[PDB]
Amino acid sequence: LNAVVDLQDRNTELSYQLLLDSLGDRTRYFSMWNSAVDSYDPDVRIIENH
Amino acid sequence: QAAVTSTPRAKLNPRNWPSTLVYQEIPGPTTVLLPRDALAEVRMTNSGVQLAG
Repeated sequence: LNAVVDLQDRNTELSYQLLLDSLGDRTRYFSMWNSAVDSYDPDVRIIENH
Repeated sequence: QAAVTSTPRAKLNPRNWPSTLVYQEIPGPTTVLLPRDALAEVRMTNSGVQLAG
């Protein structure tokens, strides 16, 4: 009797992404879990043309 | 031996034996432990609880 009742609307991927941020730093890379956070260059989205 | 064991009959090799004289296998009563609660799972399911396992 399977005990994993998973719904069609919950999001167990986004939840885990959010959970790690509140559990740690999400800045330093961890190779094992392949947890390099997806990010962009701060000064290439908001290009500051000095 | 025959007196001691054989069933007294009026006819050697009867064509059919009465229920009384035939060895009957009588097992003990079989007890079953019902796993679920009939009413409880109805109350929980109607609530919104989603049972499993």
